[PDB]
Amino acid sequence: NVAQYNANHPDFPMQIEQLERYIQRYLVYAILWSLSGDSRLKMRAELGEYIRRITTVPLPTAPNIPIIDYEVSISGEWSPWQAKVPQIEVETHKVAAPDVVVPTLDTVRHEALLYTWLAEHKPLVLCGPPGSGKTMTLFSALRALPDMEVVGLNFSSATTPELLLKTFDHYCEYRRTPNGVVLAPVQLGKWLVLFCDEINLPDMDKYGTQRVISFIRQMVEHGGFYRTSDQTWVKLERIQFVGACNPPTDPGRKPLSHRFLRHVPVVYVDYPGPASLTQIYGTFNRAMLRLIPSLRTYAEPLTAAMVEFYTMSQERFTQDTQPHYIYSPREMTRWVRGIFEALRPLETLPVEGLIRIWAHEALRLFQDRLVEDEERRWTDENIDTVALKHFPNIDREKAMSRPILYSNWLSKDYIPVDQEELRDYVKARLKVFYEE
Amino acid sequence: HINSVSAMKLSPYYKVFEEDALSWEDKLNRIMALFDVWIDVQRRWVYLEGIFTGSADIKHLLPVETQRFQSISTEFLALMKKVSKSPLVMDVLNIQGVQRSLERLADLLGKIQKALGEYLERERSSFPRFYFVGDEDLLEIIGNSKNVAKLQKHFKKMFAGVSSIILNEDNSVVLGISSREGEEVMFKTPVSI
Amino acid sequence: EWTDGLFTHVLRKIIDSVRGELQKRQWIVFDGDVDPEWVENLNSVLDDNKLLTLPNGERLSLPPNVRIMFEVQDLKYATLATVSRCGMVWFSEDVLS
Amino acid sequence: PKEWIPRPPEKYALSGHRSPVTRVIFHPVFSVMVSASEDATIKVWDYETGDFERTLKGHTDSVQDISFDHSGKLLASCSADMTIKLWDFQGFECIRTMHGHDHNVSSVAIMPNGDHIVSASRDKTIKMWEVQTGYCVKTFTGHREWVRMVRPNQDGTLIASCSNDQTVRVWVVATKECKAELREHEHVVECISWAPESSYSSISEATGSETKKSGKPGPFLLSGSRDKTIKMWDVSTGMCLMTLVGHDNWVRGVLFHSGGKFILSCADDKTLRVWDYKNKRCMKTLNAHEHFVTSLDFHKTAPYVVTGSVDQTVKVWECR
Amino acid sequence: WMNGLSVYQIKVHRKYTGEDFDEDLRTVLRRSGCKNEKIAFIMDESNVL
Ligand SMILES: Nc1ncnc2c1ncn2[C@@H]1O[C@H](COP(=O)(O)OP(=O)(O)O)[C@@H](O)[C@H]1O
Repeated sequence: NVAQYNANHPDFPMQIEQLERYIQRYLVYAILWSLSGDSRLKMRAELGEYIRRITTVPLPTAPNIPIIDYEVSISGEWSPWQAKVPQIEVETHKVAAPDVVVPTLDTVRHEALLYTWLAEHKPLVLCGPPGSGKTMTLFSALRALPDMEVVGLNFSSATTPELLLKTFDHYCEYRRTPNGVVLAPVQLGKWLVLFCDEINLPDMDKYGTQRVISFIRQMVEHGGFYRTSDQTWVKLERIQFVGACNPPTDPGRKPLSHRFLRHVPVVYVDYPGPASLTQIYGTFNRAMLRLIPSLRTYAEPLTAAMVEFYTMSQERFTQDTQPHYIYSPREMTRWVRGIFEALRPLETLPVEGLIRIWAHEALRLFQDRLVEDEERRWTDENIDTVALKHFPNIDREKAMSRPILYSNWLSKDYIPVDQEELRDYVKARLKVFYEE
Repeated sequence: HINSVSAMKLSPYYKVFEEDALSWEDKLNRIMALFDVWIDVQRRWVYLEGIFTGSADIKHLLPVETQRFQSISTEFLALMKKVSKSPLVMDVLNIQGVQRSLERLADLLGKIQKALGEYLERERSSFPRFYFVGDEDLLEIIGNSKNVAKLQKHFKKMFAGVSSIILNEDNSVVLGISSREGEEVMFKTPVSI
Repeated sequence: EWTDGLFTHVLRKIIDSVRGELQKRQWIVFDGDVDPEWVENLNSVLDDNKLLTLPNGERLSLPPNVRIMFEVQDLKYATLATVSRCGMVWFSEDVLS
Repeated sequence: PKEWIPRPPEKYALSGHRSPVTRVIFHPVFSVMVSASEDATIKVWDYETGDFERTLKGHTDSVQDISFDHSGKLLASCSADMTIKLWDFQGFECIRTMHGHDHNVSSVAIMPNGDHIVSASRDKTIKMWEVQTGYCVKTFTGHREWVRMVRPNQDGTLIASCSNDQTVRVWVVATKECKAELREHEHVVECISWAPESSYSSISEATGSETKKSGKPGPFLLSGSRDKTIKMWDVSTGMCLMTLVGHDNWVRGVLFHSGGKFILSCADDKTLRVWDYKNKRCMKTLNAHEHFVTSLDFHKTAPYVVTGSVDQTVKVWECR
Repeated sequence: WMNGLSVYQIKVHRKYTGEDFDEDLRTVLRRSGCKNEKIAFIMDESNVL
């Protein structure tokens, strides 16, 4: 970064006192992130306050907010991360697109840390609960590097190095050099990034080892791997690895070996929490409720309702009851996308209709997964009471009903459908379908 | 140069300069092949560009053909801009992928030239004497309509004793009719091209 | 659509002269037997017209530097319309010793 | 004139059938019409009076399409019993039963020349028949799925087809095949129809097109959408000139007006739609039946539109 | 059938090795990507061997 400043300012070089004041602050920042990047907010705040209380380095005059909230600017002074990104107004067209990322404190902070670790072509591992945002963060921090090309890889229980070998056979080529055999991507001048998505899940042996993890550790440390066809050492030229993984205390995951974990920095991405979630999806809701200008004022209560019901359901149904009871911001993103898809062709809808769409999407996201009738009844009752809590003086009977169904079969758009009419239509379509 | 290299290859002290001779011969053969393809593809593209720019209302009858040739013409424009920015013979010889790119361009332009029979028949219906001209020659005549440089080698097919025509310095007014033995007739009044 | 043959392709190449075949002395030699199946196609070329006519209506005037040659063994199947159009050089069996 | 449109309510609600009505067509010269249903019968109705005239038994399974010739003296019917029958409409008796298909024959028509019959069946083949002898002379292949309908053009030189193959395929009858393959429908293609001669000017000035300058403006197809759309095509490899979105369910039948100024359409939404295709919108909506509407036809001279439906009723609409 | 997808079932039997599943997957991928054919790939738990 100092060399970049020197190249960008040829007439004014990098002064010594500015270099000192920049490098001391960057040392404090890098110690903080390197030593508490894989811990919770409370623990990184504890490490920050310990460093502030023991070590005499100039620090920001922050009474409450932690030191990790700050950024060491290139001019040599602390700058807050929150002032970097303001409120953004995403367009109505891409309201829940797979590539849109509304900036947040944790998002920008993790993107900067990822860029720092990825510029040196160092392997890393992204850890956190499922759906926390450990692929959007990598892809957003890696879209700023045109040199990098992602290759997706999904590890399983029965993953063996032949997955990596098949990926290398597809995306790279083997060439013979006087120094030996090297392996490089076919795209000249480009770096290949292998994104292993479930890096714990390769099945641990009877003797506490994983073949894939040992293979990746050998490639990361020794710089290459033996080719089992001719027993010839094969070097890598432009290849790095990035891992994503759930925490090792999850039911299917196993702890990585210390020899592998020596090389890969680990950063812990957590669920955004309520205060971040309300903004991070109220932006989407405000963008979405521009198709219908009469529903513009029903954005903050709608976002609060989605956040509150998602929090309630996540607290109620957990991993210990059933293996599939995982609720993440993926559910909120699909919620926003479903409401947007049901609102796009209409362009005229009352608040009762909006609440009906919201409740139908809530059902289809949080009730189709469940197993027990008690859980299904709990979700129905709590959808009703959350909607009544966040939307007073509304037509409860006109916005809620026992069937509550939506379809585009009897209508060109995606509008609610009467159960009897749907049954008659399905009977006629089955009459056609028997003969076809 | 190739003849001289082959002559000194045989006799008498070629053994000491052998590797240099092979390198020279290989680069000469490579530039010969590249420019042998290049002359044909440029000769095709000049009249294809002429017919697809000077003549209008072709997109309303062959939309996919016009779009395909527009993309191929933009690609050829970019490649020739690169060649213009690198006017060295060694540089154009060692441009990465030049041989396969030019081969593919020749194949695509050949396909575009092949898929023009109905339009050529319409043009032949438009001018009666074009019925005695082949498809490729008619394509060259239509594409080089503004040039009036390659019509002298095609007028003898259309007409009886009109081997060529005489023109002014501006090459935009016909002055008379020329035969193949030098006998010429002067027009009473010229034609406003 | 017309697909050229060997003789038509060679003659069209010489007529086009993309690489300059017109300046050189070009000779077309037919090294085979002569029958009215394919030589009555060439009788217009060997005629005073110096012209080759195709079913398209495309005509290829023979350039002055090109000589149409035949290396034949006998003419027991050629007709008068073929023999009368060409100059004979009778290479007797005693020419080669 | 060239402007009459069907208006509610219907003139007569003829309800003599026993099973869903499949196809309904008019007569070329007489004031009568026929209708095909799924009970293996072809009832003949006087639409001017509104009384059932006579029936035509003979088919073993559900008859799926019917078509008159230019003279009006022949009726060609195809059924799900894999046979095609030619009816002498002067004496109302079957002339010949013409086997040859391997599955349910879906549609037939009589070419404007008058001595050839087209077909379309679930074995993905289209066959040409001889009216005089009954032999098969030409079979068309290329469709990958069930072919649903076949319609020769105005002069009999071109044949269009629609299929479960998701495509519309049009070809010349005589020697060449697959003139165009049209692939802009995202679901099954159901009902095609050509454009009449007195529609080319309105089509040219309605869609994006220059002031002709090419000659022979080219034939125009129509729709065939199980994805609730309407699509008209062009000459050569074919482009979609317009798409008339605004429909509600699976489109089952499409037509032009007699004057060529309108598009008539019926579908499973129990609705007959009148499209003002010059502005790409439906300017009139008719709640036709109490169930799915399977077919419609438009009279060339008289002001009458007739629709058949799964309601086992055939309704005739007078135009004002 | 209502949505226009083409149903594909692998039709498993005995001695159904991994090469046969690879071939079925190849045919499904070819039809779905090369020929723009919407396919509903229905697979059972008993089909996993
Ligand atoms: N700004 C945002 N912050 C947090 N989550 C988001 C945001 N935008 C979208 N999401 C959702 O969060 C989910 C994170 O999933 P992904 O990126 O695959 O990470 P993981 O691998 O942890 O699931 C995405 O599916 C996306 O729908």
